[PDB]
Amino acid sequence: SGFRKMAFPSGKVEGCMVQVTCGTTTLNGLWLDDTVYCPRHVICTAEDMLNPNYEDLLIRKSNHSFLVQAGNVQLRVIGHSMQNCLLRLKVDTSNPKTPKYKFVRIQPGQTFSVLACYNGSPSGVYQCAMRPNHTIKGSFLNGSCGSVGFNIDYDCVSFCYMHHMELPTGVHAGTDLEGKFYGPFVDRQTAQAAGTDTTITLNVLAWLYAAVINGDRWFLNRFTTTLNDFNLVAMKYNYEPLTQDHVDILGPLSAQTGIAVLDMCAALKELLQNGMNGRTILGSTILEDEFTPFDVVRQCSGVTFQ
Amino acid sequence: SGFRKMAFPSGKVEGCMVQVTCGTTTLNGLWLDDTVYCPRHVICTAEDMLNPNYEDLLIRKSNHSFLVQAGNVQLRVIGHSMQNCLLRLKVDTSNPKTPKYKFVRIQPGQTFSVLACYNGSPSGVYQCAMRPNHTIKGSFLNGSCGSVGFNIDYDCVSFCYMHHMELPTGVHAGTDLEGKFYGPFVDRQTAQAAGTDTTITLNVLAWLYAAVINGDRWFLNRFTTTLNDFNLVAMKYNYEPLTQDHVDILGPLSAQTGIAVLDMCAALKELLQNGMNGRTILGSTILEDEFTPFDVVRQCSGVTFQ
Amino acid sequence: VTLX
Amino acid sequence: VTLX
Repeated sequence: SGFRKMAFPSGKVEGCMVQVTCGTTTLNGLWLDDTVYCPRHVICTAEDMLNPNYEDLLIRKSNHSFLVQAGNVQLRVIGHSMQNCLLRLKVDTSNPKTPKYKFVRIQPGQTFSVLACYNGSPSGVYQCAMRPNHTIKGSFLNGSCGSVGFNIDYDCVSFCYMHHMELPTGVHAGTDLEGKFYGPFVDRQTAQAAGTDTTITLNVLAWLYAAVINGDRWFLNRFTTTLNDFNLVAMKYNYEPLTQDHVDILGPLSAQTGIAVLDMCAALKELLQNGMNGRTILGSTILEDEFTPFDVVRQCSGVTFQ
Repeated sequence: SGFRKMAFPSGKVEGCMVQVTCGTTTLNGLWLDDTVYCPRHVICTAEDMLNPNYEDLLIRKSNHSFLVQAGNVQLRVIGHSMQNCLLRLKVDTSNPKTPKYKFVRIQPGQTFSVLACYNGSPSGVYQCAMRPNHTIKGSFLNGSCGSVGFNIDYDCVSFCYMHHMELPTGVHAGTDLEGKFYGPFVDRQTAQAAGTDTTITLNVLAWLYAAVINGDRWFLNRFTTTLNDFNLVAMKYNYEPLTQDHVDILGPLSAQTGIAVLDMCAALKELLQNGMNGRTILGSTILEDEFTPFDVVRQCSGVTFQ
Repeated sequence: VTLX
Repeated sequence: VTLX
């Protein structure tokens, strides 16, 4: 029993972390096989972050303009290319610690684990969700960019996130591992701001199933709702609309507890209208939206405390 | 000028079409390199479509239980495996007509081209959209299953759809090219029904841009709307909610016409409240939802009739 | 259903 | 913006 934000074990990612320096800028890269991956803004005059032209800035660099440091060993850079908002540095040594891995582009509402590093040395691991507005609520100081997010399926590390920047609200933005930003954001020092966010309804419902699986039923009710009438309420409380596909996804959790998904939505609807006051659900004073159904299945017993 | 449902040219797909027979069942397969892909229900006693067990049914078959016919040539099947709801038949000849291709899983609202075949010979090509409820509005007679949908990027054929069945409403269901159904549907003869559908709002808006690019402005107005107030109207008319990401996507069409996306949404909102009566938009008496933004860019001039 |  |  218990339910905690739980991160994947970070071992296989840690063995891939290196330091990349260009000029006076130092940040982290991700050494897989013979390639290190990092934010292209490693090349940038921190004065022309204002309006960088990267193609133009990159052509001015050779191979030996970059230093890759893996522990106390220097890696020789023997090629380089820009892929969207990342650099692909070809080093002379394949990484012996290279896990089986996929690059994956994660979808809003999904979670991943973040291995925060500084100077190519890992300092901490935490969990977070891709918000609907394409930001993460991370914890990042300067020199953290190139820090990565990941999930682990079996022994296979699916990388989904590499860190580029912080926004005026103190939330975070970056790219997939092909260098494609999450959200409408760019790797220039300009006025950009997180869009309005919504609560992830799929996740809230899943976490309400988690509560029941662990043995709490206090928030349930003798009521059901149509999909559509749930959504008039969702909209008013700034929750994402529920879809039939979201209903489908909650299939197993609902089979495991015996609460029909629209029964749970009815209970959600009431939580939003009457509050919780005084009471908690899995410890929480509030309704939690950063656990997917997959995360609930992963961590709870496949047997309900009935 | 003009705007037509326009399908991709079907040549490269046609050269991959074959006939697969098991027992008394004949349908179409897709021969790429040394593999033919078809609906696994090719193996089925049309009496135990009612409750098939495919693993159990497949183990009872050898390699030579299947005949693959390519034109007037027989292909020898030298291996076979079930991948979800498809069969992968290994033949002794690689297809010389094999285009460069990807297998792709398409997302609701997207369109693709359908090459309808019977007995491994192609009979017709049309366009359609993956509906929100995971059905297509196709035109299919018996012996059409294994017929494929596809898009073409350059000279690369991205296959997205292989046809399995028809529903009580006369709409269609199938799988990606890894055999994963679109929608909650199964390849058994049982009671299943298309879920409630919604109109694809992204597509409607895009097609309203197409109208302006071709030279029609009649439906525009001096009004704007918030994202959120558009959606209270969308919901009431059973349109999909508009997202900020959908706003982003309409970026270029809106740049090209000079109409801000929320300006267009305002004009949409009014079309839904006042009707059109008497007037048409690109020929159409009604609001069309089966052209994406990509399809509009593809087919219109990159110069507006101003 | 109608398997085509 | 703050590039970290």
